[PDB]
Amino acid sequence: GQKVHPNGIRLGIVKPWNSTWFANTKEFADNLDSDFKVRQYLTKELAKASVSRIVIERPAKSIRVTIHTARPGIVIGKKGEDVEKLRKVVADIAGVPAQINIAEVRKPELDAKLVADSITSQLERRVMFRRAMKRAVQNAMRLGAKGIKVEVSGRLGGAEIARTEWYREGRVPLHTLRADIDYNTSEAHTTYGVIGVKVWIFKGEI
Amino acid sequence: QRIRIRLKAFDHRLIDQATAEIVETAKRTGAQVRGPIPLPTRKERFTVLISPHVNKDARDQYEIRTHLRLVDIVEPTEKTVDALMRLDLAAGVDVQISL
Amino acid sequence: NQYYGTGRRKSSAARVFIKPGNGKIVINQRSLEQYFGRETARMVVRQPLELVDMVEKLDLYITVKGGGISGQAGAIRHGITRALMEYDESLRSELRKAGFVTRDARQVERKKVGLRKARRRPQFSKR
Amino acid sequence: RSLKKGPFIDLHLLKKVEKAVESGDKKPLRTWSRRSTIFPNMIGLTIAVHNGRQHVPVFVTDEMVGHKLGEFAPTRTYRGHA
Amino acid sequence: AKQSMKAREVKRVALADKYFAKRAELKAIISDVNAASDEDRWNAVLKLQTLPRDSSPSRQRNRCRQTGRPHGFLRKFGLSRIKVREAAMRGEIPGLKKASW
Amino acid sequence: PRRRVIGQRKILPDPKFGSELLAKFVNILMVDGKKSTAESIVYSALETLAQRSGKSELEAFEVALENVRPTVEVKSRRVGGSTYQVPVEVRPVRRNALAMRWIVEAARKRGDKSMALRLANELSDAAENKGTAVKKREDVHRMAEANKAFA
RNA sequence: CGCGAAGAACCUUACCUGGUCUUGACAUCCACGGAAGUUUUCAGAGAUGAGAAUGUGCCUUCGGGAACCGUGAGACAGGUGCUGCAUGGCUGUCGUCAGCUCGUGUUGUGAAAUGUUGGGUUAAGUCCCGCAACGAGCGCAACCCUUAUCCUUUGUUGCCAGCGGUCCGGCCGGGAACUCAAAGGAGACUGCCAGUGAUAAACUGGAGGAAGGUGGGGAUGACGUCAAGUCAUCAUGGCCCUUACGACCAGGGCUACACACGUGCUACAAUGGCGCAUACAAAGAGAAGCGACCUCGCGAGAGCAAGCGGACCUCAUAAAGUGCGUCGUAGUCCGGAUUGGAGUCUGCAACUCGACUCCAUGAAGUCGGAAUCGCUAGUAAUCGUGGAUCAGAAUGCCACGGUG
Ligand SMILES: [K+]
Ligand SMILES: [K+]
Ligand SMILES: [K+]
Ligand SMILES: [K+]
Ligand SMILES: [K+]
Ligand SMILES: [K+]
Ligand SMILES: [K+]
Ligand SMILES: [K+]
Ligand SMILES: [K+]
Ligand SMILES: [Mg+2]
Ligand SMILES: [Mg+2]
Ligand SMILES: [Mg+2]
Ligand SMILES: [Mg+2]
Ligand SMILES: [Mg+2]
Ligand SMILES: [Mg+2]
Ligand SMILES: [Mg+2]
Ligand SMILES: [Mg+2]
Ligand SMILES: [Mg+2]
Ligand SMILES: [Mg+2]
Ligand SMILES: [Mg+2]
Ligand SMILES: [Mg+2]
Ligand SMILES: [Mg+2]
Ligand SMILES: [Mg+2]
Ligand SMILES: [Mg+2]
Ligand SMILES: [Mg+2]
Ligand SMILES: [Mg+2]
Ligand SMILES: [Mg+2]
Repeated sequence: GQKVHPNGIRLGIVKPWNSTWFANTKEFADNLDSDFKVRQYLTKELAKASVSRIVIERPAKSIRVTIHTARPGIVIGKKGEDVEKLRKVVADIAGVPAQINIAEVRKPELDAKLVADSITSQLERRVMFRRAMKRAVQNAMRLGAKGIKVEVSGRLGGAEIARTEWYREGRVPLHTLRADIDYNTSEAHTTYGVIGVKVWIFKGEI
Repeated sequence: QRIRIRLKAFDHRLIDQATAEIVETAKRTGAQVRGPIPLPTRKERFTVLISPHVNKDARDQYEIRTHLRLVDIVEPTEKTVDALMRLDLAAGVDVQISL
Repeated sequence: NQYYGTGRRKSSAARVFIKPGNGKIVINQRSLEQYFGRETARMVVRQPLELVDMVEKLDLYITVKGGGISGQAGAIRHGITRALMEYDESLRSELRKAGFVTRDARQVERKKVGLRKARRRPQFSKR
Repeated sequence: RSLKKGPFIDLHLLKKVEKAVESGDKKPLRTWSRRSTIFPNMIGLTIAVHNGRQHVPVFVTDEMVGHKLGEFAPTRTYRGHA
Repeated sequence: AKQSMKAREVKRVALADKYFAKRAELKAIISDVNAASDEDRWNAVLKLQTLPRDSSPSRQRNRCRQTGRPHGFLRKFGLSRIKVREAAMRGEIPGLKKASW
Repeated sequence: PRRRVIGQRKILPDPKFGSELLAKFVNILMVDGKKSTAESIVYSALETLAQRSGKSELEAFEVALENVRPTVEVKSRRVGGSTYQVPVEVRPVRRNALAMRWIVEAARKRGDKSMALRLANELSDAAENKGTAVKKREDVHRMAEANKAFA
């Protein structure tokens, strides 16, 4: 069977949105697409800087983007030329001026986006998927996570027939709406095709 | 005169505190504050197909609620207008003022 | 004094004021016979004032909003019930047995995706 | 149908037809404009109107004025089933 | 993909605000009986045709902004149904949560 | 109805008389949720029986009702690929229901102008033990006492 | 099989005929020549080919560097081309069915078993007893949204009970009671009382209560099955095309028609048709938008033009219903298909191929073979209203109330 997106079903209950602007239907679509462009940028130029979340907020006529990252030193750089070389182009893309803030994620092993990125980065380095999956799970569980489960799918190890292989540990009550569920997805582009990775991390209720 | 303030937001807690921030900063300059009144919320609904191809009965239904608050000020001293035009609230609230 | 009652049915809402000692039933500044053309609505509104009997012992000023004929009639019944319960405070026990006190909570069911109505399903056929 | 506030005809067809009635009738006038009203101005000239692959020649009689050109060039081939 | 379709669409958008919503006067105004009842209105009706076949607001297909899909468009977001769903679940459209009433 | 056994649902009396039986009659006559239409038709037919051929105005209905109410029915029970028609006693409420349904369906298939006077004729001849509702009863009986051996 | 398509006249469009282009319609880099835009000129169906006018931003750290245009040569662009039986992502389905497993222990040479079986009970692997098992996980239930009762706060654009006035309209003064609006809080738990039950878990009944035993509805879809569906949303491994399977344009086609099937709408009438009068809704949408009043038109509509980014203005006078009259069982004063004439509006443009109006025409059809579908209560049946898509174009889809 098909599942509901576990972040979408918890929006407004325990999980907040990644954009917190208001707009009438006049400027809603263009706000949305310029947000898409900024997000595509701050995805693809901070590739190896371990960014997990990009929160866009639009006061009256200008933007501020908060970048959650595990490795703040590279997105803050050498005295800070780099958030300048980023906001000078984000104000370029969104047409309004811009401000940039940088938040640190202190345990990068308890975030589904970073764990997914880690596993796909290893899968593109030609590493056995079993080792990636089990190391992710044990590293996440030894740091206080109440549960985790990872799932990889599609031509594992160059097989001709694709397979789905998942590893669970702890407690992941996806049907509980109180549950603090951190979920994310990534894709690894190898020489045999795409391999999909999904990661669920449960940290507690309410 | 009367000054009229309309607040629109996508969630009700942010707009609730924003209306607070307004109505006590209006009493801070010693002004009479009429309201705040909750006007009816406007909820726009959307219904989308969820398969990429040929699956007409499988659908998702979403909605956006817009919450509307109204407050009138009826005894403005000169230090009430500036005292309302200097105020800092987070990005979710859209304010419209009417002279 | 006024003795007041609020009553509600499917989508209607009725407010009822009762005064001692006269025989006017007036609803929306109209007679009962001018408003409800159907004698079943006229019967439903006179129900609570038949066990709680009167000749012309209290007059009642009613207004109503929303719904149709049956909804408004039921709302007025419920409002009369609540008002006279505020009036006497111990006609409650026999009104409970008449079923006049329970707010009828039957609302119209929503239309659901894939269905032609709330429950009516499209015609199925094996092939 | 169309509003009485002006019948429709193209510019190139209009100029081709005026110059053809000044210059005497000619080649079947090749056209693609199946949407143009037939005017009184070209009774007698032969217009070959496009039908998708060919140009069907039509000789405009006075009964045709007020109709469209495409009405006289069928676009679909069909002659029985079996 | 068919990138060329996206190129056609953006060219139509640009060329259409190039001419119309600026020179609608050739039809919105001169067609008026108070503007003309004679050769002027006819000359305008024939002038409306030498403007390119494009430049009408009635030739934009109104495609998606990310994939360029013709069908399942939603004017409120500017995206197809597939993209609005995939982005709404991720939490990027403000205030858009799953409805159940 | 495997598990969840059901109680009953309330029904209002009739404005004009205060009967539940006749309120059942107009629910069975109603079509499409047009209650006003059915009340009009049934009052129009019943007074047309009363002062044209009849008694105190509620009695004139029950006398026609009793002579079409069946006392025995047929219900079928399977063997391994045979079903016996076993005669069974009919319960009071089902007796009234069957009578009312047969009267309404006999009145529906006549050839006169109104529905009120069709109902009128059918009830009048049900009072006289003829028509087609009464013979519906007679032949449901006939078949019940033809299978009298399977009791 | 009213499925992708939430809306094919052009466009969309991927197809056909013809006319055309080859570093290209879309992107980066190189070299040279021109700042970009302007606004007319004749040919051509159009894509495409031929003059006048012009700008000069910007620092020059004065060679030019930044935007936009043209030409040249290449890396390359481009592909809705094939493979869903190479894949990711997403979806249907059994099925909201109550199941599916694991750790340690124990039994068996072993595949495996136990637990998960048994006695009761439940909507439920729900819960309680017993038991070589002891515990845990994903599912069930709860947490979420909405509806049904009450309380507190606030009171306009929403409300009018008590008051004054009135042009008799909450419309003015005014009131904060009531409906309502939307924040917060309370309430239902087998909680209470009897009986049955294995001193059980739970079942029947009663009280109180707006609501009683999951109160109603929704969201929520376990491990897996069908090499199920999609390479034409997107992404992607491999294969293929590279003066064409890429790109531009005009016209046509996707609307054909001997037939067969699926899903709908309108009828065959009197529980009705027509004419006049007159009641009672909910939920929505609106700035290249909704468009009132008044005047013209039989009508679709036209002219003029206020208000409204909206509890204020507009869409927008709900229909079934009720009262009176007529028709009197007919192929009809039922039905409204088909066709002829005259029009409106949207749009460069309604031939192929739009919707609507008026006059005329008035097929079939008199309740439907074998057979087959949906529904357990505000449900079925029926009656209207709104929205998305959308220039225009619903009997479809998604929502809302009335009667019941
Ligand atoms: K057309
Ligand atoms: K797949
Ligand atoms: K074991
Ligand atoms: K491929
Ligand atoms: K065509
Ligand atoms: K249909
Ligand atoms: K059919
Ligand atoms: K006729
Ligand atoms: K439209
Ligand atoms: Mg309904
Ligand atoms: Mg369907
Ligand atoms: Mg269009
Ligand atoms: Mg089992
Ligand atoms: Mg066992
Ligand atoms: Mg359990
Ligand atoms: Mg056990
Ligand atoms: Mg109050
Ligand atoms: Mg559940
Ligand atoms: Mg297959
Ligand atoms: Mg296939
Ligand atoms: Mg294909
Ligand atoms: Mg074409
Ligand atoms: Mg088709
Ligand atoms: Mg007949
Ligand atoms: Mg059921
Ligand atoms: Mg109908
Ligand atoms: Mg509708």
